[PDB]
Amino acid sequence: SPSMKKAVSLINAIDTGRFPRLLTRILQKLHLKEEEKLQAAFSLEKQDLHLVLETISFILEQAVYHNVKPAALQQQLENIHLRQDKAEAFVNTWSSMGQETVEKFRQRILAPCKLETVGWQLNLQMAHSAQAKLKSPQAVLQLGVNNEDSKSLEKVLVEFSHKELFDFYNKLETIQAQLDSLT
Amino acid sequence: LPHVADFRWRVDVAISTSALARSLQPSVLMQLKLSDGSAYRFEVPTAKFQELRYSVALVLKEMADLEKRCERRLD
Amino acid sequence: TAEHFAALQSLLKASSKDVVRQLCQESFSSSALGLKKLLDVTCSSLSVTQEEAEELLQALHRLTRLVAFRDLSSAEAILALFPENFHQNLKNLLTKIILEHVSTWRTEAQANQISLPRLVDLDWRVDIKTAVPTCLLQMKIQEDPSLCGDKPSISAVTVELSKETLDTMLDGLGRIRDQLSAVASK
Amino acid sequence: INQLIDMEWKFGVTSGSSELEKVGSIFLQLKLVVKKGNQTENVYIELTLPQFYSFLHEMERVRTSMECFC
Repeated sequence: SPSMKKAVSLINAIDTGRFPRLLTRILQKLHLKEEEKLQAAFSLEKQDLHLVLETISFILEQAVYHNVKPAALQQQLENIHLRQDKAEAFVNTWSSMGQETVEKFRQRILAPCKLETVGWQLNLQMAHSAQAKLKSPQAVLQLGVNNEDSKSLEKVLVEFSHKELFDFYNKLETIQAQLDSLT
Repeated sequence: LPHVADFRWRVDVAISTSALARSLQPSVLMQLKLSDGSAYRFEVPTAKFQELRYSVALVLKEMADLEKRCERRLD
Repeated sequence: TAEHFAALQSLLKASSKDVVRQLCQESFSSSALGLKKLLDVTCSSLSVTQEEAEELLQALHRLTRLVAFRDLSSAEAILALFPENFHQNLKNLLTKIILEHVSTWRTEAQANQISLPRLVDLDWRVDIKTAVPTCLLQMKIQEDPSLCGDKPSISAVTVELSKETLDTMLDGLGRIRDQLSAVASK
Repeated sequence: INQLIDMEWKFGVTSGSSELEKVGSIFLQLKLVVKKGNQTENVYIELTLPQFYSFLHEMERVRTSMECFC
């Protein structure tokens, strides 16, 4: 990893007391995608600082992709000439937030539109008379379709009679039968 | 306010992704077409599907109760 | 439902086995809201009313879609759907015709199952710019007519790949074919 | 025009749908990240495995044709 050679020296020299705070921040960044404060604290110019950030991210992104065990991560770290004291910080940080980090990447949808909010309300009409008209309730469904490309919700409204919502329920029960066949 | 004209799905399990070698995490793809001629396609995580499925169960129970109470209202 | 089974007996007015065969195929493939376009010619077929004919086509549509859905591949499993008092020679005819199409019908539905927008055609060119090579990657995407709106279903995308980005893409297409091997390891 | 900058994909199998109870079909979805004129776009595509291998095979043909220069 001839490119890594530069980063291994830069990271080893970084202040170990400041190192866990930055790792947590990059993990927070990874579930999706201030510089001046880092430039002053770590004494690196913008282009130089970025190589460290890119290297840490690449390490974490590789670690998440393979779901590496703590012993497996340190086995790779010890082979690339990183000093153990930095490896101890990586392994500690990974051992705690690891599975939850992987789960978000395991949960993150590719497609643009994802259902975010589900809201129901029910609407009723009332018959004190002998027969004004024997008339049903009807439900309406709020779907919050997150266009995650934008983070703009389409709040979509669909209305059901009891005569319809039961048919829709049988389809959801069919989906559940399929989804339970995955066991 | 539109009623559902058609409702359609497929149940998928994602085996691998650009950032995870072996995810095995399922999702339900939904497509609605509606009585106003609108249509929507969206992906529903399993947690959000259980919410939707449970919500429909409540609203069916209320509707069937209030419908039954109207027979008590004729009596 | 009982109304469906009552409607299916209308096939006993049919003129050929093919009339039953073709009505089964057409009842499955046209969408549930779309069956209506043959109603008068269907009426003339069997000499039935338009309202009877719609329930007939819906009866076949529900029957054929349910058979396709469950992949019913034995006669007893199909015959078990029918009542004791339901015309035997009609149900044998329907059962045969179902088994003649169930593989085809099940495939036709899997070709029109929902998806994200689907690649339908693909083309590429290499082209030297004022000097350095570039690739003009040309894709035709087909979106569902229900959902694109009044825009066309088929939309063309054209992408410049440079040599550098082409390597990043083939690295990705690499990992995919690798992932497509490592399934169910260990 | 439309210079690619990044790519993502989801690879999986379809357990079932509205029309078929058990399906077992296999699909590749791609997300292509594109730019023109300093604004990004995402392009979304779904592929069968035949279409993946043909997409791979053809993009390999491009690589042979591009490395041929300098």
